[PDB]
Amino acid sequence: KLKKVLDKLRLKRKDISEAAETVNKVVERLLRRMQKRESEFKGVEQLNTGSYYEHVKISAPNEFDVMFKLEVPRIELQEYYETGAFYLVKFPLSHFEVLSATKMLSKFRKIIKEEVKEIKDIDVSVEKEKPGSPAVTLLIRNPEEISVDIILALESKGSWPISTKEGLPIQGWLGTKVRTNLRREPFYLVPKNAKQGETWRLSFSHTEKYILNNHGIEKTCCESSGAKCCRKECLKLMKYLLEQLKKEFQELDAFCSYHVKTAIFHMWTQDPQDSQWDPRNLSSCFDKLLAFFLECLRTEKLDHYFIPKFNLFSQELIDRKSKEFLSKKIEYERNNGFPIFDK
Amino acid sequence: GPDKLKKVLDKLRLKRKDISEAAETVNKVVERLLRRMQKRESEFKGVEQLNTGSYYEHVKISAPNEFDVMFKLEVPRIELQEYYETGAFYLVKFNPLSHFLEGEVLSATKMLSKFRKIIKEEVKEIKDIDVSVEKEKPGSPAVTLLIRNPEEISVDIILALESKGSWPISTKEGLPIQGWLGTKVRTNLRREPFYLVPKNAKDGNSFQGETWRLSFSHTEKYILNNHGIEKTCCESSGAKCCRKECLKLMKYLLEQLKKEFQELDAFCSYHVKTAIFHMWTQDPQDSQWDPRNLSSCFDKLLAFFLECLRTEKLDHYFIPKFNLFSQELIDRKSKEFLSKKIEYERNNGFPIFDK
DNA sequence: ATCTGTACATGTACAGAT
DNA sequence: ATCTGTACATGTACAGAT
DNA sequence: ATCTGTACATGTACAGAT
DNA sequence: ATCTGTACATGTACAGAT
Ligand SMILES: Nc1nc2c(ncn2[C@H]2C[C@H](O)[C@@H](COP(=O)(O)OP(=O)(O)OP(=O)(O)O)O2)c(=O)[nH]1
Ligand SMILES: Nc1nc2c(ncn2[C@H]2C[C@H](O)[C@@H](COP(=O)(O)OP(=O)(O)OP(=O)(O)O)O2)c(=O)[nH]1
Ligand SMILES: Nc1ncnc2c1ncn2[C@@H]1O[C@H](COP(=O)(O)OP(=O)(O)OP(=O)(O)O)[C@@H](O)[C@H]1O
Ligand SMILES: Nc1ncnc2c1ncn2[C@@H]1O[C@H](COP(=O)(O)OP(=O)(O)OP(=O)(O)O)[C@@H](O)[C@H]1O
Ligand SMILES: [Mg+2]
Ligand SMILES: [Mg+2]
Ligand SMILES: [Zn+2]
Ligand SMILES: [Zn+2]
Repeated sequence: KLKKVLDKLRLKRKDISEAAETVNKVVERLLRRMQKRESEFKGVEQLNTGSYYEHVKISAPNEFDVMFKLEVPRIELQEYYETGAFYLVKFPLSHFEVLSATKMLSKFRKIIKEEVKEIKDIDVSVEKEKPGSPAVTLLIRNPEEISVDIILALESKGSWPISTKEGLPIQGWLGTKVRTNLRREPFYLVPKNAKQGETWRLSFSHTEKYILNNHGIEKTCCESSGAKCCRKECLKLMKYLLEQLKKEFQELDAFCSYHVKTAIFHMWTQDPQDSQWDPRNLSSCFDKLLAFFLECLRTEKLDHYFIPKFNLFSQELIDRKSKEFLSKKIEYERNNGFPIFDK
Repeated sequence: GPDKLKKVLDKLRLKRKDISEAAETVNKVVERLLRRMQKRESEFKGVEQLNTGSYYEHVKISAPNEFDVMFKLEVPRIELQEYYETGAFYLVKFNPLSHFLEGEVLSATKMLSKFRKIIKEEVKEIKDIDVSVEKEKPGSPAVTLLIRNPEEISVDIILALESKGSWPISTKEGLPIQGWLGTKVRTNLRREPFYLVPKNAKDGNSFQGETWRLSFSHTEKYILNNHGIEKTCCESSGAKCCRKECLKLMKYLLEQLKKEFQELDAFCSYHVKTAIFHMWTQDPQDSQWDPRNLSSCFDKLLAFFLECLRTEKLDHYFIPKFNLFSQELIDRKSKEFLSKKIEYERNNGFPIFDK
């Protein structure tokens, strides 16, 4: 049943091969252009992120997320009044004393659009800009559509901002050494605007990737000399439930896969033992993820996993009516054996 | 008994007062020696410090009176030639190391002799501290310092070559931690450098002064401090295990016996450290080292060790074909002697623990 | 004036002390 | 139970060099 | 600075076994 | 029906060379 759905969602080896080689041609050419032409982003480096590099992309390898990260030393940070995730940056990049996210992104966008016009072997265009968003999105066609988000990022090597001090609550699950080591990694700021044009937002995509590929309380979880768990499969199932619902209902435009990812990070913290995610218990595990997600809807509270005071389900971000609509749609699917999984 | 062994561990536990006093002096001497290696003409310029052994693994027992530190030198143009299929011993082939070269071959005893000479000269300029250099012992790398920081303290300075290439093929089937610490940990550990230290034997055999031996002290240190199958083992939000406690008790059994019986000169603490690495591989679950089962965990370690003695087989954990209990290293008479002494302690309530 | 090897500054796991 | 000294990893300042 | 070579993690695919 | 072993594929870390 759920097993059969996961067979449908599993990517095909041939499809993976053909998408990646086209994606990698385009990204390599873009990363070269940021370097060789003496742009203000010389030194930018590639960091692959998101579901495809975390091995939880479902259905088709048709959406790829790539970070172009740039070290900036002396990056004075001021919290955009009390939001937790949004900051103003202060002190080559002289043409952007506040580093305007909008101004930096636009020049980054301009460069990419120029380089895309010279690619003659791949059918690739730049998607119209979505306001406030941090991405430059590419639309590729090998006959099948593939989109690529190029995400500009500032990389800072100082200790993480104080609003994360209580985040990453992995101590009872991945442990204190893993937590201390992860917080010795840099933190990242991404030109996503708040509601304004100068604000950046923290990104922990690199930390989330590590967690996805090192998710057990036992070191051997899902390795060739350990036992499989069903953590990622539950994430896939929940991503699919939301993807299918978002296709149908325009009322759900405010929801995104990151809400499902955040909710399962909390569930993985609540239920740390690998035996609590036995493959034989896939249905129970999926159902308790559903119940926890519904509890977040009812209480209007889904805290950012790295930034606990930042409520992704606040009234300001998602209207109460949207959350009650999603609650009804999920409650219905749950009570009837998920008919939407058969479409 | 659960409570007998707990009281022994209390006797074994180091005191913070002693730790602080010993380490103040040790760090002063070591730093001064590391700095001297970095100046002017020194062939050892660039050498880096790596703290190793039981004190930095937190399994030193009774007193903080013996510290091990590696002075490691990266060497790039490195070709290795195995010494008679022994797995552990190598010739090194290829520059400040020119005066140690014997046409292509890097001489261990020539390099160690200069290293030792520089150290002895620097120790003579120390006025702060009562510290001298111990008479060289055959079979040992190590320049050993005897510090009389009132109480006696030994510091083994080990000269090491550092190579960043892939580990020598004699290790391909060693480090069998896949069912315990896992494949990602194993791959990450084998991406670290490997180390070569002087063999420095006086056997009179061919290549005597040009043979080196592999050292995995850094890997052992990581394993000691990341020893559980669960990542939270012995952490502040995890459960305590008794793995290190079993190591201390077995170390203590051997030290007490070795103090009394010169018949045991061939045995050393590395033998019990190797044995418990195998035991940790055999019983990988943290629940097989519950602190409530300290007695039986200690007993099963004794029994595994006794079987190694009687069958004359204790494979090096990193180099499986190298047998640390071969007849060529330890006489059958020495093994039967230790076996009876261990059997005796085991069956009469460990009276040697009360001495 | 700028560059850089050396060592201070900061943070916290481990484990003894109280 | 909390308090605390050592070891250690990484970031960053600057005297002396260039 | 840039780039290839190597090793093995993470995956999918499928036949034979269970 | 699931498990197991081999073959096939991409992603990622990092040594060494240029
Ligand atoms: N790697 C990475 N990609 C990000 C990050 N934030 C956003 N992205 C990428 C993938 C997202 O689907 C895409 C759009 O970002 P958002 O959905 O947060 O903002 P947008 O302005 O599109 O509107 P929305 O808030 O969803 O209504 O940009 C981040 O922190 N890291
Ligand atoms: N880092 C490191 N130090 C080592 C190694 N082998 C020996 N040492 C050092 C630290 C020890 O306290 C000291 C012991 O010297 P040896 O192991 O050469 O002793 P030997 O075999 O002569 O006699 P033994 O078996 O101990 O009775 O030398 C090694 O592989 N790595
Ligand atoms: N609202 C957000 N807040 C913070 N980080 C986000 C947000 N949306 C996305 N991200 C980060 O960017 C990554 C890529 O975003 P994207 O929307 O492509 O999701 P994903 O994880 O790749 O999953 P999928 O593409 O399969 O829906 C996320 O995995 C996450 O690290
Ligand atoms: N025979 C050996 N073969 C390989 N490595 C060895 C050998 N003897 C010692 N070593 C390495 O050198 C380190 C220091 O040796 P040493 O004899 O001081 O033991 P130790 O583990 O520090 O314990 P203790 O000093 O308390 O007896 C060991 O921990 C080990 O990594
Ligand atoms: Mg994505
Ligand atoms: Mg020692
Ligand atoms: Zn798993
Ligand atoms: Zn433990």
